Amino acid sequence: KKWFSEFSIMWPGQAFSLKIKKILYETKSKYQNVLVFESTTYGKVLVLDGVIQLTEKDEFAYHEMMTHVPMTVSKEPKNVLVVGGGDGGIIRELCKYKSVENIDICEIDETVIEVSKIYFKNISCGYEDKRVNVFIEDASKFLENVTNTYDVIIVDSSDPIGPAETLFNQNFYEKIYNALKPNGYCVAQCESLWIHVGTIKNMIGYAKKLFKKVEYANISIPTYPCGCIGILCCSKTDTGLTKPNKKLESKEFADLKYYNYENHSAAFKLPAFLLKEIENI
Amino acid sequence: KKWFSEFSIMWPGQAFSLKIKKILYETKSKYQNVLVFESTTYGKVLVLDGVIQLTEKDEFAYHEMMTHVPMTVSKEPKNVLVVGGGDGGIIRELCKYKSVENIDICEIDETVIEVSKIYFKNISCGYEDKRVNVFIEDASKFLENVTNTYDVIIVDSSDPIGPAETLFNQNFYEKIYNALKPNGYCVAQCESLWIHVGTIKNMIGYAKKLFKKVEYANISIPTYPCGCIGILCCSKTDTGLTKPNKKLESKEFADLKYYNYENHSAAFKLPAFLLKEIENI
Ligand SMILES: C[S@@H](CCCN)C[C@H]1O[C@@H](n2cnc3c(N)ncnc32)[C@H](O)[C@@H]1O
Ligand SMILES: C[S@@H](CCCN)C[C@H]1O[C@@H](n2cnc3c(N)ncnc32)[C@H](O)[C@@H]1O
Repeated sequence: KKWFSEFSIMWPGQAFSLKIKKILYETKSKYQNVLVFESTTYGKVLVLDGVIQLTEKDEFAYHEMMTHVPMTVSKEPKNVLVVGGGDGGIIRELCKYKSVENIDICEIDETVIEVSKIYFKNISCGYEDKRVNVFIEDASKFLENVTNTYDVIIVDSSDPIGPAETLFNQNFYEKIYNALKPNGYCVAQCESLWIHVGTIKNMIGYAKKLFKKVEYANISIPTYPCGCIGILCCSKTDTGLTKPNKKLESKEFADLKYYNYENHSAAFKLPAFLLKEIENI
Repeated sequence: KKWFSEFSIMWPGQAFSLKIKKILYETKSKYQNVLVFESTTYGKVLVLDGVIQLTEKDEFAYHEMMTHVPMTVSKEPKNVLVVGGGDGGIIRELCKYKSVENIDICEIDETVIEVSKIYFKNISCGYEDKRVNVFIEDASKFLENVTNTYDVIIVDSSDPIGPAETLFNQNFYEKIYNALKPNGYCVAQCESLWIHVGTIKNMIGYAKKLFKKVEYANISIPTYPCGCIGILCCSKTDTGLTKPNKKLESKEFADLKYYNYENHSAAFKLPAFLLKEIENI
Protein backbone atom coordinates (compact mmCIF):
# COMPACT_ATOMS: atom_id res chain seq x y z
CA LYS A 1 0.00 0.00 0.00
CA LYS A 2 1.22 3.49 -0.97
CA TRP A 3 1.10 6.70 1.15
CA PHE A 4 -0.10 10.22 0.47
CA SER A 5 2.30 12.88 1.79
CA GLU A 6 1.41 16.54 2.28
CA PHE A 7 4.39 18.81 1.47
CA SER A 8 4.22 22.59 1.05
CA ILE A 9 6.37 25.71 1.05
CA MET A 10 3.68 27.09 3.41
CA TRP A 11 4.91 24.62 6.09
CA PRO A 12 8.58 23.92 5.21
CA GLY A 13 10.49 21.05 6.80
CA GLN A 14 7.46 19.05 7.92
CA ALA A 15 5.00 16.66 6.31
CA PHE A 16 1.94 14.67 7.32
CA SER A 17 1.19 11.38 5.54
CA LEU A 18 -1.79 9.04 5.31
CA LYS A 19 -1.76 5.49 4.06
CA ILE A 20 -3.87 5.00 0.93
CA LYS A 21 -6.36 2.14 0.82
CA LYS A 22 -7.54 3.12 -2.69
CA ILE A 23 -7.58 6.10 -5.01
CA LEU A 24 -11.18 7.01 -5.88
CA TYR A 25 -10.96 10.03 -8.18
CA GLU A 26 -8.38 12.35 -9.70
CA THR A 27 -8.71 15.33 -12.04
CA LYS A 28 -7.29 18.74 -12.94
CA SER A 29 -10.18 21.20 -12.76
CA LYS A 30 -10.16 24.74 -14.13
CA TYR A 31 -8.72 25.94 -10.79
CA GLN A 32 -6.87 23.11 -9.05
CA ASN A 33 -5.83 19.46 -8.87
CA VAL A 34 -8.47 17.37 -7.20
CA LEU A 35 -7.76 14.04 -5.45
CA VAL A 36 -10.11 11.71 -3.49
CA PHE A 37 -8.82 8.61 -1.76
CA GLU A 38 -9.93 6.14 0.83
CA SER A 39 -7.30 6.18 3.59
CA THR A 40 -6.73 3.12 5.80
CA THR A 41 -7.62 4.89 9.07
CA TYR A 42 -9.09 8.37 8.40
CA GLY A 43 -11.78 7.27 5.93
CA LYS A 44 -12.21 9.24 2.70
CA VAL A 45 -9.93 12.20 2.06
CA LEU A 46 -10.25 15.21 -0.19
CA VAL A 47 -7.02 16.79 -1.44
CA LEU A 48 -6.82 20.02 -3.41
CA ASP A 49 -3.51 21.02 -4.97
CA GLY A 50 -1.68 18.54 -2.73
CA VAL A 51 -3.22 19.88 0.50
CA ILE A 52 -5.62 17.85 2.70
CA GLN A 53 -8.96 19.71 2.78
CA LEU A 54 -10.92 17.22 4.83
CA THR A 55 -11.17 13.66 6.06
CA GLU A 56 -14.23 11.79 7.24
CA LYS A 57 -12.59 11.11 10.63
CA ASP A 58 -12.10 14.63 11.89
CA GLU A 59 -14.02 17.04 9.56
CA PHE A 60 -16.74 17.60 12.19
CA ALA A 61 -14.25 19.45 14.43
CA TYR A 62 -13.61 22.19 11.88
CA HIS A 63 -17.16 22.40 10.49
CA GLU A 64 -18.89 22.43 13.94
CA MET A 65 -16.58 25.14 15.40
CA MET A 66 -16.64 27.33 12.32
CA THR A 67 -20.44 27.18 12.21
CA HIS A 68 -21.65 26.97 15.77
CA VAL A 69 -19.37 29.66 17.12
CA PRO A 70 -20.97 32.54 15.12
CA MET A 71 -24.41 30.89 14.91
CA THR A 72 -24.85 30.59 18.71
CA VAL A 73 -23.81 34.24 19.16
CA SER A 74 -26.07 35.66 16.41
CA LYS A 75 -29.51 36.00 18.01
CA GLU A 76 -31.82 35.14 15.11
CA PRO A 77 -29.70 34.75 11.94
CA LYS A 78 -31.89 34.53 8.82
CA ASN A 79 -29.44 34.90 5.95
CA VAL A 80 -26.00 33.27 6.01
CA LEU A 81 -23.26 33.22 3.37
CA VAL A 82 -20.53 30.62 2.96
CA VAL A 83 -17.45 31.61 1.01
CA GLY A 84 -15.69 28.49 -0.34
CA GLY A 85 -16.89 25.37 1.52
CA GLY A 86 -17.76 23.47 -1.69
CA ASP A 87 -17.74 20.18 0.23
CA GLY A 88 -20.88 21.35 2.09
CA GLY A 89 -19.80 20.61 5.70
CA ILE A 90 -20.59 24.14 6.88
CA ILE A 91 -23.93 24.07 5.02
CA ARG A 92 -24.71 20.73 6.73
CA GLU A 93 -24.26 22.41 10.15
CA LEU A 94 -26.21 25.54 9.09
CA CYS A 95 -29.28 23.50 8.03
CA LYS A 96 -29.67 22.40 11.67
CA TYR A 97 -30.85 25.95 12.48
CA LYS A 98 -34.64 26.24 11.85
CA SER A 99 -34.49 30.07 12.11
CA VAL A 100 -32.29 30.21 9.01
CA GLU A 101 -34.34 31.23 5.94
CA ASN A 102 -31.56 31.31 3.30
CA ILE A 103 -28.02 29.99 2.86
CA ASP A 104 -25.97 31.29 -0.05
CA ILE A 105 -22.75 29.48 -0.89
CA CYS A 106 -20.21 31.03 -3.19
CA GLU A 107 -17.75 28.38 -4.44
CA ILE A 108 -15.39 29.06 -7.38
CA ASP A 109 -14.91 25.41 -8.38
CA GLU A 110 -18.04 23.42 -9.21
CA THR A 111 -15.91 20.27 -9.49
CA VAL A 112 -15.42 20.43 -5.68
CA ILE A 113 -19.20 20.43 -5.11
CA GLU A 114 -19.87 17.64 -7.61
CA VAL A 115 -17.04 15.46 -6.16
CA SER A 116 -18.42 16.04 -2.65
CA LYS A 117 -21.97 15.14 -3.73
CA ILE A 118 -20.67 11.84 -5.14
CA TYR A 119 -17.92 10.79 -2.72
CA PHE A 120 -18.79 12.55 0.57
CA LYS A 121 -22.55 12.09 0.95
CA ASN A 122 -22.51 12.55 4.75
CA ILE A 123 -20.75 15.91 4.27
CA SER A 124 -22.69 17.21 1.22
CA CYS A 125 -26.19 16.20 2.40
CA GLY A 126 -27.10 19.87 3.13
CA TYR A 127 -27.27 20.63 -0.63
CA GLU A 128 -30.66 18.90 -0.67
CA ASP A 129 -32.01 21.65 1.59
CA LYS A 130 -34.38 24.02 -0.24
CA ARG A 131 -32.90 27.02 1.60
CA VAL A 132 -29.50 26.53 -0.08
CA ASN A 133 -28.48 28.62 -3.10
CA VAL A 134 -25.23 27.93 -5.01
CA PHE A 135 -23.19 30.53 -6.88
CA ILE A 136 -20.23 29.36 -8.96
CA GLU A 137 -18.10 32.49 -8.84
CA ASP A 138 -14.95 33.98 -7.31
CA ALA A 139 -16.09 35.16 -3.84
CA SER A 140 -14.07 38.30 -4.55
CA LYS A 141 -16.54 39.19 -7.35
CA PHE A 142 -19.60 37.80 -5.58
CA LEU A 143 -18.94 40.15 -2.59
CA GLU A 144 -18.52 43.23 -4.79
CA ASN A 145 -21.88 42.44 -6.52
CA VAL A 146 -24.22 40.98 -3.90
CA THR A 147 -27.33 43.06 -3.11
CA ASN A 148 -28.33 41.21 0.10
CA THR A 149 -26.56 41.65 3.46
CA TYR A 150 -25.97 38.68 5.78
CA ASP A 151 -26.32 37.99 9.47
CA VAL A 152 -23.27 35.70 9.35
CA ILE A 153 -20.50 35.20 6.77
CA ILE A 154 -18.35 32.07 7.12
CA VAL A 155 -15.13 32.09 5.08
CA ASP A 156 -14.22 28.44 4.55
CA SER A 157 -11.35 29.00 2.14
CA SER A 158 -8.39 26.85 1.17
CA ASP A 159 -4.82 28.24 1.59
CA PRO A 160 -3.40 31.57 0.14
CA ILE A 161 -1.72 29.60 -2.70
CA GLY A 162 -4.31 28.78 -5.38
CA PRO A 163 -7.82 30.18 -6.07
CA ALA A 164 -8.09 31.49 -2.43
CA GLU A 165 -5.34 34.06 -3.12
CA THR A 166 -8.05 36.70 -3.71
CA LEU A 167 -9.41 36.12 -0.17
CA PHE A 168 -6.35 37.02 1.94
CA ASN A 169 -6.19 40.85 1.84
CA GLN A 170 -7.55 44.18 3.18
CA ASN A 171 -9.97 44.85 0.31
CA PHE A 172 -11.58 41.46 0.87
CA TYR A 173 -12.34 42.32 4.52
CA GLU A 174 -13.92 45.63 3.41
CA LYS A 175 -16.24 43.65 1.11
CA ILE A 176 -17.10 41.32 4.02
CA TYR A 177 -17.76 44.35 6.24
CA ASN A 178 -20.10 45.81 3.59
CA ALA A 179 -21.92 42.49 2.97
CA LEU A 180 -22.76 42.13 6.66
CA LYS A 181 -25.82 43.48 8.50
CA PRO A 182 -25.10 46.35 11.02
CA ASN A 183 -24.86 43.76 13.82
CA GLY A 184 -23.30 40.99 11.66
CA TYR A 185 -20.46 38.50 12.25
CA CYS A 186 -17.76 37.02 10.03
CA VAL A 187 -15.61 34.00 10.90
CA ALA A 188 -12.72 33.05 8.61
CA GLN A 189 -10.27 30.22 8.36
CA CYS A 190 -7.00 31.58 9.70
CA GLU A 191 -3.78 29.67 9.76
CA SER A 192 -2.09 27.54 12.52
CA LEU A 193 -0.64 29.39 15.55
CA TRP A 194 2.31 26.97 15.40
CA ILE A 195 3.58 28.23 12.01
CA HIS A 196 1.79 31.25 10.58
CA VAL A 197 2.06 33.96 13.32
CA GLY A 198 3.08 36.81 10.97
CA THR A 199 0.03 35.96 8.82
CA ILE A 200 -2.29 35.87 11.86
CA LYS A 201 -0.92 39.30 12.77
CA ASN A 202 -1.55 40.59 9.25
CA MET A 203 -5.13 39.28 9.12
CA ILE A 204 -5.95 40.66 12.58
CA GLY A 205 -4.44 43.99 11.45
CA TYR A 206 -6.69 44.10 8.34
CA ALA A 207 -9.75 43.11 10.34
CA LYS A 208 -9.21 45.68 13.15
CA LYS A 209 -9.24 48.47 10.54
CA LEU A 210 -12.95 47.80 10.02
CA PHE A 211 -14.36 45.63 12.80
CA LYS A 212 -14.73 46.92 16.33
CA LYS A 213 -13.99 43.46 17.78
CA VAL A 214 -11.45 41.01 16.31
CA GLU A 215 -10.77 37.72 18.13
CA TYR A 216 -8.88 34.50 17.38
CA ALA A 217 -9.93 30.97 18.31
CA ASN A 218 -8.08 27.67 17.83
CA ILE A 219 -9.46 24.25 16.78
CA SER A 220 -7.87 20.82 17.26
CA ILE A 221 -7.87 18.82 14.03
CA PRO A 222 -5.17 16.22 13.36
CA THR A 223 -5.16 16.36 9.53
CA TYR A 224 -4.39 20.06 9.23
CA PRO A 225 -0.69 21.10 9.44
CA CYS A 226 0.48 21.20 13.07
CA GLY A 227 -2.78 19.54 14.15
CA CYS A 228 -4.77 22.74 14.60
CA ILE A 229 -6.27 25.72 12.71
CA GLY A 230 -7.46 29.16 13.81
CA ILE A 231 -10.72 31.07 13.32
CA LEU A 232 -10.44 34.79 12.72
CA CYS A 233 -13.61 36.11 14.42
CA CYS A 234 -14.85 39.60 13.44
CA SER A 235 -17.70 41.58 15.03
CA LYS A 236 -19.40 44.87 14.26
CA THR A 237 -20.68 45.28 17.85
CA ASP A 238 -18.63 45.70 21.05
CA THR A 239 -19.47 42.25 22.44
CA GLY A 240 -17.56 39.77 20.16
CA LEU A 241 -17.84 36.03 19.59
CA THR A 242 -16.34 34.41 22.72
CA LYS A 243 -19.68 33.83 24.50
CA PRO A 244 -22.65 31.90 23.04
CA ASN A 245 -26.13 33.46 23.42
CA LYS A 246 -27.90 30.13 23.23
CA LYS A 247 -27.46 26.43 23.86
CA LEU A 248 -27.95 23.88 21.11
CA GLU A 249 -30.55 21.71 22.80
CA SER A 250 -33.00 20.59 20.06
CA LYS A 251 -32.97 17.19 18.28
CA GLU A 252 -31.03 18.64 15.25
CA PHE A 253 -27.94 19.11 17.43
CA ALA A 254 -28.07 15.91 19.51
CA ASP A 255 -25.38 14.45 17.21
CA LEU A 256 -22.66 17.14 17.57
CA LYS A 257 -19.21 15.59 18.09
CA TYR A 258 -16.93 18.50 19.01
CA TYR A 259 -18.83 21.75 19.73
CA ASN A 260 -20.44 22.45 23.06
CA TYR A 261 -21.30 25.47 25.22
CA GLU A 262 -18.04 25.38 27.19
CA ASN A 263 -15.73 24.55 24.21
CA HIS A 264 -16.94 27.71 22.54
CA SER A 265 -15.25 30.13 24.95
CA ALA A 266 -12.35 27.76 25.69
CA ALA A 267 -11.22 27.90 22.04
CA PHE A 268 -10.46 31.62 22.53
CA LYS A 269 -8.00 30.91 25.39
CA LEU A 270 -4.71 31.07 23.49
CA PRO A 271 -1.09 30.07 24.35
CA ALA A 272 0.95 32.87 25.97
CA PHE A 273 3.39 33.34 23.04
CA LEU A 274 0.52 34.10 20.64
CA LEU A 275 -1.19 36.63 22.94
CA LYS A 276 2.20 38.29 23.27
CA GLU A 277 2.52 38.57 19.49
CA ILE A 278 -0.98 39.94 18.90
CA GLU A 279 -1.09 42.62 21.63
CA ASN A 280 0.31 45.81 20.06
CA ILE A 281 -1.66 45.28 16.81
CA LYS B 1 18.48 16.48 2.56
CA LYS B 2 16.84 13.37 4.07
CA TRP B 3 13.66 13.20 6.22
CA PHE B 4 12.85 11.53 9.52
CA SER B 5 9.44 9.79 9.49
CA GLU B 6 7.56 8.69 12.60
CA PHE B 7 5.69 5.41 11.98
CA SER B 8 4.10 3.24 14.69
CA ILE B 9 1.54 0.50 15.22
CA MET B 10 0.25 2.78 18.01
CA TRP B 11 -0.97 5.23 15.31
CA PRO B 12 -1.55 3.09 12.19
CA GLY B 13 -2.04 4.66 8.76
CA GLN B 14 -0.51 8.05 9.59
CA ALA B 15 2.99 9.47 9.85
CA PHE B 16 4.60 12.79 10.71
CA SER B 17 7.95 13.69 9.12
CA LEU B 18 10.63 16.30 9.74
CA LYS B 19 13.39 17.28 7.37
CA ILE B 20 16.86 16.53 8.73
CA LYS B 21 19.51 19.24 8.64
CA LYS B 22 22.09 16.98 10.33
CA ILE B 23 22.26 13.87 12.49
CA LEU B 24 23.98 14.69 15.79
CA TYR B 25 24.00 11.45 17.78
CA GLU B 26 22.79 7.87 17.53
CA THR B 27 23.10 4.91 19.90
CA LYS B 28 21.37 1.79 21.19
CA SER B 29 21.21 2.14 24.98
CA LYS B 30 20.35 -0.64 27.42
CA TYR B 31 16.65 0.24 27.02
CA GLN B 32 16.05 1.93 23.66
CA ASN B 33 17.37 3.40 20.42
CA VAL B 34 18.38 6.99 20.86
CA LEU B 35 18.52 9.54 18.01
CA VAL B 36 19.31 13.30 18.07
CA PHE B 37 19.10 15.41 14.95
CA GLU B 38 18.96 19.03 13.97
CA SER B 39 15.78 19.50 11.94
CA THR B 40 15.50 22.29 9.34
CA THR B 41 12.56 24.05 11.04
CA TYR B 42 11.87 22.54 14.50
CA GLY B 43 15.43 22.86 15.86
CA LYS B 44 16.96 19.87 17.65
CA VAL B 45 14.90 16.71 18.00
CA LEU B 46 15.12 13.79 20.39
CA VAL B 47 13.82 10.44 19.14
CA LEU B 48 13.49 7.32 21.27
CA ASP B 49 12.69 4.02 19.58
CA GLY B 50 11.54 5.87 16.46
CA VAL B 51 9.13 8.16 18.35
CA ILE B 52 9.62 11.95 18.64
CA GLN B 53 10.03 12.79 22.34
CA LEU B 54 10.67 16.49 22.00
CA THR B 55 11.73 19.30 19.72
CA GLU B 56 13.17 22.67 20.65
CA LYS B 57 10.32 24.47 18.82
CA ASP B 58 7.34 23.23 20.79
CA GLU B 59 8.63 21.40 23.94
CA PHE B 60 7.59 24.31 26.19
CA ALA B 61 3.89 23.56 25.51
CA TYR B 62 4.06 20.08 27.01
CA HIS B 63 6.51 20.88 29.82
CA GLU B 64 4.71 24.10 30.95
CA MET B 65 1.22 22.47 31.03
CA MET B 66 2.37 19.28 32.69
CA THR B 67 4.18 21.27 35.39
CA HIS B 68 2.19 24.42 35.97
CA VAL B 69 -1.19 22.74 36.04
CA PRO B 70 -0.53 20.73 39.27
CA MET B 71 1.97 23.24 40.69
CA THR B 72 -0.48 26.19 40.63
CA VAL B 73 -3.15 24.06 42.31
CA SER B 74 -0.90 22.64 45.07
CA LYS B 75 -0.76 25.34 47.75
CA GLU B 76 2.82 25.03 49.00
CA PRO B 77 4.44 21.98 47.33
CA LYS B 78 7.79 21.13 48.93
CA ASN B 79 8.64 17.72 47.52
CA VAL B 80 7.96 16.81 43.89
CA LEU B 81 8.74 13.62 41.96
CA VAL B 82 9.21 13.27 38.22
CA VAL B 83 8.80 9.83 36.71
CA GLY B 84 10.66 9.62 33.37
CA GLY B 85 11.44 13.12 32.06
CA GLY B 86 15.17 12.40 31.57
CA ASP B 87 15.46 15.39 29.23
CA GLY B 88 14.84 17.68 32.24
CA GLY B 89 12.11 19.95 30.78
CA ILE B 90 9.75 19.32 33.70
CA ILE B 91 12.59 19.84 36.19
CA ARG B 92 13.42 23.14 34.42
CA GLU B 93 9.83 24.35 35.07
CA LEU B 94 9.83 23.02 38.67
CA CYS B 95 12.99 24.96 39.60
CA LYS B 96 11.07 28.20 38.97
CA TYR B 97 9.12 27.52 42.19
CA LYS B 98 11.08 28.92 45.21
CA SER B 99 8.83 27.03 47.68
CA VAL B 100 10.08 23.71 46.30
CA GLU B 101 12.69 22.17 48.64
CA ASN B 102 13.38 18.90 46.78
CA ILE B 103 12.86 17.43 43.30
CA ASP B 104 13.44 13.73 42.81
CA ILE B 105 13.60 12.42 39.26
CA CYS B 106 13.38 8.73 38.55
CA GLU B 107 14.62 7.98 35.00
CA ILE B 108 15.41 4.40 33.87
CA ASP B 109 17.84 5.38 31.09
CA GLU B 110 20.84 7.49 32.09
CA THR B 111 21.77 7.82 28.41
CA VAL B 112 18.67 10.06 27.97
CA ILE B 113 19.89 12.42 30.73
CA GLU B 114 23.47 12.53 29.45
CA VAL B 115 22.32 13.16 25.83
CA SER B 116 20.03 15.96 27.07
CA LYS B 117 22.83 17.55 29.12
CA ILE B 118 25.03 17.63 26.00
CA TYR B 119 22.61 18.38 23.16
CA PHE B 120 19.65 20.14 24.83
CA LYS B 121 21.24 22.60 27.26
CA ASN B 122 18.18 24.91 27.37
CA ILE B 123 16.03 21.92 28.37
CA SER B 124 18.42 20.19 30.82
CA CYS B 125 19.61 23.34 32.66
CA GLY B 126 17.55 22.40 35.77
CA TYR B 127 19.98 19.55 36.59
CA GLU B 128 22.39 22.19 37.91
CA ASP B 129 19.87 23.00 40.66
CA LYS B 130 21.01 21.76 44.08
CA ARG B 131 17.45 20.67 44.94
CA VAL B 132 17.47 18.02 42.19
CA ASN B 133 18.16 14.36 43.00
CA VAL B 134 18.51 11.73 40.23
CA PHE B 135 17.65 8.05 40.57
CA ILE B 136 18.51 5.71 37.71
CA GLU B 137 15.86 3.05 38.25
CA ASP B 138 12.60 1.67 36.87
CA ALA B 139 9.92 3.99 38.35
CA SER B 140 7.93 0.83 39.02
CA LYS B 141 10.60 -0.24 41.56
CA PHE B 142 11.35 3.28 42.80
CA LEU B 143 7.64 3.74 43.76
CA GLU B 144 7.47 0.43 45.63
CA ASN B 145 10.60 1.42 47.65
CA VAL B 146 10.45 5.17 48.26
CA THR B 147 10.13 6.24 51.92
CA ASN B 148 9.17 9.90 51.25
CA THR B 149 5.70 11.02 50.08
CA TYR B 150 5.30 13.82 47.53
CA ASP B 151 3.09 16.86 47.15
CA VAL B 152 3.05 16.38 43.36
CA ILE B 153 4.02 13.45 41.11
CA ILE B 154 4.46 14.19 37.40
CA VAL B 155 4.56 11.13 35.14
CA ASP B 156 6.45 12.19 32.03
CA SER B 157 6.69 8.77 30.41
CA SER B 158 7.24 7.69 26.83
CA ASP B 159 4.66 5.39 25.12
CA PRO B 160 3.38 1.93 26.40
CA ILE B 161 5.76 0.16 23.97
CA GLY B 162 9.28 0.12 25.44
CA PRO B 163 10.58 0.76 29.01
CA ALA B 164 7.34 2.68 29.92
CA GLU B 165 5.32 -0.55 29.67
CA THR B 166 5.55 -0.91 33.47
CA LEU B 167 3.83 2.49 33.91
CA PHE B 168 0.49 1.86 32.17
CA ASN B 169 -1.51 -0.29 34.65
CA GLN B 170 -3.64 -0.41 37.84
CA ASN B 171 -0.83 -1.44 40.20
CA PHE B 172 1.23 1.55 39.07
CA TYR B 173 -1.58 3.97 40.04
CA GLU B 174 -1.81 2.32 43.49
CA LYS B 175 1.92 3.01 43.97
CA ILE B 176 1.37 6.63 42.89
CA TYR B 177 -1.55 6.91 45.31
CA ASN B 178 0.64 5.57 48.15
CA ALA B 179 3.62 7.83 47.27
CA LEU B 180 1.46 10.95 47.46
CA LYS B 181 0.72 13.09 50.54
CA PRO B 182 -2.94 12.92 51.84
CA ASN B 183 -3.74 16.04 49.78
CA GLY B 184 -1.39 15.20 46.86
CA TYR B 185 -1.76 15.42 43.06
CA CYS B 186 -0.52 13.28 40.17
CA VAL B 187 -0.52 14.32 36.51
CA ALA B 188 0.41 11.75 33.86
CA GLN B 189 1.01 11.78 30.15
CA CYS B 190 -2.09 10.27 28.60
CA GLU B 191 -2.54 9.62 24.94
CA SER B 192 -4.19 11.72 22.13
CA LEU B 193 -8.01 12.05 22.18
CA TRP B 194 -7.91 11.66 18.37
CA ILE B 195 -6.63 8.06 18.45
CA HIS B 196 -6.38 6.45 21.88
CA VAL B 197 -9.92 6.75 23.38
CA GLY B 198 -10.13 3.15 24.67
CA THR B 199 -6.78 3.73 26.44
CA ILE B 200 -7.97 7.04 27.94
CA LYS B 201 -11.02 5.16 29.21
CA ASN B 202 -8.82 2.44 30.72
CA MET B 203 -6.49 4.90 32.47
CA ILE B 204 -9.40 6.95 33.84
CA GLY B 205 -10.97 3.66 35.03
CA TYR B 206 -7.76 2.69 36.91
CA ALA B 207 -7.39 6.14 38.40
CA LYS B 208 -11.03 6.43 39.60
CA LYS B 209 -10.56 3.23 41.64
CA LEU B 210 -8.22 5.16 43.94
CA PHE B 211 -8.52 8.90 43.37
CA LYS B 212 -11.63 10.81 44.35
CA LYS B 213 -11.20 13.21 41.40
CA VAL B 214 -9.95 12.16 37.94
CA GLU B 215 -9.86 14.75 35.13
CA TYR B 216 -8.45 14.93 31.60
CA ALA B 217 -6.84 17.94 29.94
CA ASN B 218 -5.57 18.36 26.37
CA ILE B 219 -2.41 20.16 25.13
CA SER B 220 -1.67 21.44 21.61
CA ILE B 221 1.75 20.28 20.41
CA PRO B 222 2.43 19.78 16.70
CA THR B 223 5.17 17.11 16.96
CA TYR B 224 3.13 14.59 18.91
CA PRO B 225 0.83 12.25 16.89
CA CYS B 226 -2.40 14.05 15.93
CA GLY B 227 -0.92 17.34 17.15
CA CYS B 228 -2.05 17.02 20.75
CA ILE B 229 -1.57 14.97 23.97
CA GLY B 230 -3.66 14.55 27.11
CA ILE B 231 -2.88 14.93 30.82
CA LEU B 232 -4.50 12.44 33.17
CA CYS B 233 -5.07 14.56 36.31
CA CYS B 234 -5.63 12.73 39.62
CA SER B 235 -6.60 14.26 42.98
CA LYS B 236 -7.01 12.91 46.49
CA THR B 237 -9.31 15.79 47.54
CA ASP B 238 -12.77 16.68 46.17
CA THR B 239 -11.63 19.85 44.39
CA GLY B 240 -9.49 18.59 41.42
CA LEU B 241 -6.99 20.30 39.12
CA THR B 242 -9.10 22.48 36.77
CA LYS B 243 -8.66 25.73 38.75
CA PRO B 244 -5.30 27.29 39.70
CA ASN B 245 -4.88 28.55 43.29
CA LYS B 246 -2.24 31.08 42.35
CA LYS B 247 -0.96 33.20 39.50
CA LEU B 248 2.60 32.92 38.26
CA GLU B 249 3.62 36.55 38.62
CA SER B 250 7.28 36.55 39.79
CA LYS B 251 10.35 37.10 37.56
CA GLU B 252 10.98 33.29 37.25
CA PHE B 253 7.80 32.91 35.19
CA ALA B 254 7.99 36.05 33.04
CA ASP B 255 9.27 33.85 30.18
CA LEU B 256 6.43 31.27 29.97
CA LYS B 257 5.37 30.63 26.38
CA TYR B 258 2.18 28.55 26.62
CA TYR B 259 0.79 28.34 30.18
CA ASN B 260 -1.33 31.07 31.68
CA TYR B 261 -4.12 31.41 34.25
CA GLU B 262 -6.94 31.08 31.70
CA ASN B 263 -5.31 28.29 29.58
CA HIS B 264 -5.21 26.15 32.69
CA SER B 265 -8.97 25.64 32.97
CA ALA B 266 -9.54 25.86 29.20
CA ALA B 267 -7.42 22.74 28.63
CA PHE B 268 -10.05 20.74 30.57
CA LYS B 269 -12.85 21.75 28.15
CA LEU B 270 -12.96 18.67 25.93
CA PRO B 271 -14.63 17.88 22.55
CA ALA B 272 -18.17 16.46 22.87
CA PHE B 273 -17.32 12.96 21.53
CA LEU B 274 -14.71 12.44 24.27
CA LEU B 275 -16.98 13.57 27.13
CA LYS B 276 -19.56 11.16 25.74
CA GLU B 277 -17.07 8.30 25.88
CA ILE B 278 -15.83 9.00 29.40
CA GLU B 279 -19.19 9.52 31.17
CA ASN B 280 -20.30 6.07 32.37
CA ILE B 281 -16.79 5.17 33.62
C1 LIG C 1 -12.92 22.25 0.39
S1 LIG C 1 -12.99 23.73 1.41
C2 LIG C 1 -11.86 23.27 2.79
C3 LIG C 1 -12.41 22.61 4.07
C4 LIG C 1 -13.78 21.97 3.92
N1 LIG C 1 -14.79 22.77 4.61
C5 LIG C 1 -12.09 25.02 0.41
C6 LIG C 1 -12.87 25.61 -0.79
O1 LIG C 1 -12.68 27.04 -1.03
C7 LIG C 1 -12.87 27.20 -2.44
N2 LIG C 1 -12.35 28.50 -2.92
C8 LIG C 1 -11.06 28.84 -3.04
N3 LIG C 1 -10.97 30.09 -3.50
C9 LIG C 1 -12.21 30.55 -3.66
C10 LIG C 1 -12.73 31.76 -4.10
N4 LIG C 1 -11.90 32.76 -4.47
N5 LIG C 1 -14.07 31.90 -4.16
C11 LIG C 1 -14.88 30.91 -3.81
N6 LIG C 1 -14.42 29.74 -3.38
C12 LIG C 1 -13.09 29.53 -3.30
C13 LIG C 1 -11.99 26.09 -2.99
O2 LIG C 1 -12.35 25.84 -4.35
C14 LIG C 1 -12.37 24.93 -2.07
O3 LIG C 1 -13.46 24.24 -2.62
C1 LIG D 1 12.17 11.91 27.09
S1 LIG D 1 10.69 11.87 28.09
C2 LIG D 1 9.42 12.46 26.88
C3 LIG D 1 9.06 13.95 26.78
C4 LIG D 1 10.10 14.89 27.36
N1 LIG D 1 9.61 15.47 28.61
C5 LIG D 1 10.36 10.06 28.34
C6 LIG D 1 11.27 9.34 29.38
O1 LIG D 1 10.62 8.34 30.21
C7 LIG D 1 11.66 7.40 30.53
N2 LIG D 1 11.11 6.13 31.05
C8 LIG D 1 10.46 5.20 30.34
N3 LIG D 1 10.10 4.19 31.14
C9 LIG D 1 10.52 4.49 32.37
C10 LIG D 1 10.44 3.83 33.59
N4 LIG D 1 9.82 2.63 33.67
N5 LIG D 1 10.99 4.42 34.67
C11 LIG D 1 11.59 5.59 34.58
N6 LIG D 1 11.69 6.25 33.43
C12 LIG D 1 11.17 5.72 32.31
C13 LIG D 1 12.25 7.14 29.16
O2 LIG D 1 13.54 6.55 29.32
C14 LIG D 1 12.35 8.57 28.61
O3 LIG D 1 13.59 9.13 28.97
